[PDB]
Amino acid sequence: ATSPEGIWSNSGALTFEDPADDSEILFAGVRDVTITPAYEHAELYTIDSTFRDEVKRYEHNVNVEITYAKFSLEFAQEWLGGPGATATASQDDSDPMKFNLENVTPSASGGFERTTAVENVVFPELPLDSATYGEYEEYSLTGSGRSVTNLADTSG
Amino acid sequence: PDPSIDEVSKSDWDALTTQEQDDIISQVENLSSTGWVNTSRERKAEAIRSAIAERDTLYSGNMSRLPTLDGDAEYFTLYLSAHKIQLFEGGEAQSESGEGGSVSYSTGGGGEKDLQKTRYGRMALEYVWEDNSIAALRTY
Amino acid sequence: PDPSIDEVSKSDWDALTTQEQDDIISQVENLSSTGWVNTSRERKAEAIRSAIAERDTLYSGNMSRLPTLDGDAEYFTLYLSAHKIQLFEGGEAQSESGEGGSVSYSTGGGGEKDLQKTRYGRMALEYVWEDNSIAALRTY
Amino acid sequence: PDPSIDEVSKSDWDALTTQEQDDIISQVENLSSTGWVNTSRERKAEAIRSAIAERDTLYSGNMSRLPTLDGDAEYFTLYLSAHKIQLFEGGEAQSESGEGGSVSYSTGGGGEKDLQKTRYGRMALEYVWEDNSIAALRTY
Amino acid sequence: ATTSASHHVQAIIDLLEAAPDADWTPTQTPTVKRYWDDAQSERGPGADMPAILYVWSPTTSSLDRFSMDGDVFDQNDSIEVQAWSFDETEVEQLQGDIVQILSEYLDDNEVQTPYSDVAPTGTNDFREQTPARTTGHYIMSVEVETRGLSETAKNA
Amino acid sequence: ATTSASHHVQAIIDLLEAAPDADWTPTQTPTVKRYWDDAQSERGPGADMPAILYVWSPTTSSLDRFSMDGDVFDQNDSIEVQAWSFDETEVEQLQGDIVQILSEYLDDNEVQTPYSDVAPTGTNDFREQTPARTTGHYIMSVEVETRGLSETAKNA
Amino acid sequence: ATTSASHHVQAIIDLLEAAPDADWTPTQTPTVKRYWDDAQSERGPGADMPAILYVWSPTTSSLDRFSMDGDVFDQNDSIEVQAWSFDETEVEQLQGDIVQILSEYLDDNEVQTPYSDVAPTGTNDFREQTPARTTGHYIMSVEVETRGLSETAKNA
Ligand SMILES: [Mg+2]
Ligand SMILES: [Mg+2]
Repeated sequence: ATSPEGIWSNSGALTFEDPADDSEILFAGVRDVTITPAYEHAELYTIDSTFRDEVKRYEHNVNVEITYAKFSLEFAQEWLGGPGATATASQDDSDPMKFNLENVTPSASGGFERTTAVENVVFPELPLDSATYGEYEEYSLTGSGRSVTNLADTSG
Repeated sequence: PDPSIDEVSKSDWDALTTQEQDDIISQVENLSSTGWVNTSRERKAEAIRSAIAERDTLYSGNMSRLPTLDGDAEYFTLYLSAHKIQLFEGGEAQSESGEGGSVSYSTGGGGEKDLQKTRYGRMALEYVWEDNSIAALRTY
Repeated sequence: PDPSIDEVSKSDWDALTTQEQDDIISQVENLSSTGWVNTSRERKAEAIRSAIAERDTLYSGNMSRLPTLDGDAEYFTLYLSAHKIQLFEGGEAQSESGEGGSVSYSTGGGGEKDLQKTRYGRMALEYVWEDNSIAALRTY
Repeated sequence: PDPSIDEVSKSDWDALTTQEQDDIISQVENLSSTGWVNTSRERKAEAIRSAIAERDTLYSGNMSRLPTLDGDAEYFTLYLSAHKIQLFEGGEAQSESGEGGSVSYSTGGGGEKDLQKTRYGRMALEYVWEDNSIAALRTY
Repeated sequence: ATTSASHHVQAIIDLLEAAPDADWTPTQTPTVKRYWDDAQSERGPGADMPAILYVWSPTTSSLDRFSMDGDVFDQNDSIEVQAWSFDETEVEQLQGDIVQILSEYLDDNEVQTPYSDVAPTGTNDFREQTPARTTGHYIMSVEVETRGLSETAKNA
Repeated sequence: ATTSASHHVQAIIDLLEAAPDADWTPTQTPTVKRYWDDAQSERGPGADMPAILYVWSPTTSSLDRFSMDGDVFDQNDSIEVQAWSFDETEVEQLQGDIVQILSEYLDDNEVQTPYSDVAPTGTNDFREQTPARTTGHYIMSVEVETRGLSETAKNA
Repeated sequence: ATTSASHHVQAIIDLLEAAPDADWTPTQTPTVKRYWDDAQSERGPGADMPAILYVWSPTTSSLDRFSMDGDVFDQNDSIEVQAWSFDETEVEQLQGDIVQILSEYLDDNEVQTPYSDVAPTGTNDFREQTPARTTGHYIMSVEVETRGLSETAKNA
């Protein structure tokens, strides 16, 4: 098996794609990136034993947290517009914009290169303005992807 | 070097190939552990040309029918060259201090004439009777 | 050395093998605990060649039929070489300082002349009547 | 030592076994509390060989038919060796300072001439009439 | 690849020496040296010679425990690069150049260098110190930090 | 526009030189200099001459990482401006002038300057230093910080 | 155990002396000394001799309380090791070696030594201090911390 290894954060190339095209949506200047596959766990306990009898998993989603410092006008207009459209104003419709996300990251030694890919990431809220006096603006996204489409060593 | 520094006068130095000059310069650069690597070729060449000219004018002829240059003319011209190269940079270092730490050299304490002011000067000075006036002449 | 340092003049030194020169250099390198290891071989060779020439020109002949070089010519030439090597490194250290700590080497001002200015010079100076003019001569 | 330092000349020192040299070196190392342990064997050997040659050439024979070496030739050669060893290391420290801890060793000006400049020299100097010349001769 | 040097000072010398002539702003490519290559009375270039850069490590390199495996130190290294010249504008151009050169390798995942990160972290101007009567060197500097995972052989 | 200078010291000199004659309180427009333009024994104005401003950078410029991209540094620069005159009233007026001049450009989008921000951050009085017995210069100063996004070679 | 020493200075001397000849980078195994073994004028090696390591404790050892019981102190000790040689390459190699030697024992559970932990915590370069004319020594160092539980005899 591949030896576990340290990872220098800044090595990661995060990208967003329109799932209708696989075309890139411009996004930049990340500071924090957390990607976390999760499930709800249900545990079975009965009078017969104090120990856990069974455990099962359900409600898969991938939590995505991003902090970033370069404003993307395209990304915001995509979020406003919904699937397969861009808008300069809020849209009165029920379809959230779904982004495919991919992050490609070498090991600190180059011993492996993880690609994490996540389908249909959606964000309940989008920051547009995030001003603080005497600072450059900084933005936080919290969202959820449907599943991990790829987690592999990309090297060679 | 092929022509030695004592075999050439000022006009001869100007007639040398660049290689013959560079050989002599390379010989002079042996006289310091630093090699004066931060001073350019032209300035070391000027110092050597000057040392040659100054030997042939100020340190030539006889004194009580001895030569006024008693020591080896090769090493005299080299020490006179090194003296000039040093004076093209400053005095002797009395003290040098870096980003940290220091060294000091007791390079002072001599007399006030130019040759007395530096180590190469004080070496060259022994070759030429220490500038002493031992000349004598008579009626005939 | 097989040919020891008093068995050779400047033209002989230039005719020695690199091995014979390097063994003589190796003997000179015994005169300092630091060996002058961070000064290159050619600089030490130049200082030795210079000391050989300077001995044969400035420290040869007689004074009242006494030899001008009274002590062992081996150790004299070695000391004269070590003196020159030390001058190629900028002279005595009067004091040194750094993250190793600091030291001062008790020189005082010293004398004005080159052989007075360094320890190897001062050791060489005793071999040559302390540079005094003991010479005496008569009509016959 | 079995052959004592006063019983051997320069040629004899080169004829001694390594152990006989090492016994004499071991005796010399008694003259400093540090033993000069960071200086190599070759440098201590060269200092001793030099001291032997220097004794035999500069501190031998007579003046007014007194011996020019009045004191014990053993201890003279040892002190002359220790003088040389100390000069292979910059000389005496007037002060030494380390990790805050500091000392100074009362050496003072200490004259100007070779044997004056270090403690071992100053001891050796009493063995040879303080470099004075009590020499006398007459017509017959 | 470009360096593989045993120590940070040699590594940054190698990076500055590897720079193409076209990436230096002046006509002549500077000479790169260890601070201890030259004696103080001769430090800085002579007239008609190219400018000199002096490289050394001014402060303690930190070794921090990366994890309780003990395979690796998180090693942080510090360097200063001083530019010396008679031309007040040349040192200013050299400061710009050094920042530019060492702004490559910014998140080198041990591809070019033996480090995860080589970065300029600050810069100094000392032109105010040069006495105006005398010809004498102007000096400016780049402060550089350098970070990587350094092996311990604890577990062989 | 007004400056486009390669380094902060020349940038602030260019700003102070760009000020109209009407925006200085005294009758004569001051002369603006780098601290190293003049030797010490003749630093400051003579009698029957305009007051002199000396500009230099007193402390280290910061180059902070802006993001994981490494495309830019958040660069923070520091400058001092010293006003020299024989009139205690003129240096006080010059301090008020320097402040109200360099308080233009307070939030440039690199419009006039090459910076996001040029700001006076403090002021000093040194009139208490001038010995009252002799004629001699009074000195006062303005401390100026300067901030902007600064490029890198990382992505080219 | 390799040391079982009374005090930290002797403990680290014992560790450096216990190293096989194969684990040093140069041809000659260095000589290990207490800083006070040698007088200052004679400090560092002579020519034709192995390089010297000087060990001492530069700063106060802490004795923190471990618990209300008072059976042991949590003791934290500090050491510096200086490498002295005439070869600028040799001191750099020795700095590497000292780290590689003392990076064994990193989490020694009092098996080899009287400590829970012996660790290099940083390293220094002092080569910039060696003046270039004279054949004086180059110096580099390793800073080492050391930690363990030290018995009080409070409860006998
Ligand atoms: Mg005498
Ligand atoms: Mg003389």
